[PDB]
Amino acid sequence: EIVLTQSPGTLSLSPGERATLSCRASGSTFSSYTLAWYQQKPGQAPRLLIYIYSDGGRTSRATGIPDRFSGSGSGTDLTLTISRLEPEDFAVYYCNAESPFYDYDYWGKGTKVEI
Repeated sequence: EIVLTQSPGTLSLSPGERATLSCRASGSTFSSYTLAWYQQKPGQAPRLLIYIYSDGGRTSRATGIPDRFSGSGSGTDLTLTISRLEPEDFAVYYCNAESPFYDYDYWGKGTKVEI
């Protein structure tokens, strides 16, 4: 198994401020997975933001993303950084690791980012 730990648990910030979230992998971090940050605006489907290959080495942003989203780490530690909160960025943010073969898919517990 793998454990993901999102940190922080909540975030009470306000427009313009910076937000830095981080996902920690532990357990069998020496397999192949993809570590991804997803955003989930309420009432909407998750959205891939950034991701990185567990064993393969640079991060990528998804298609159609503003610059306010950045990723940094090796792939046992993704950090999503939204630099300057715009209004709609107040959402719930999740990370998962996923085997390319889908024999394992693990999700964090969530990081709520509100005002």
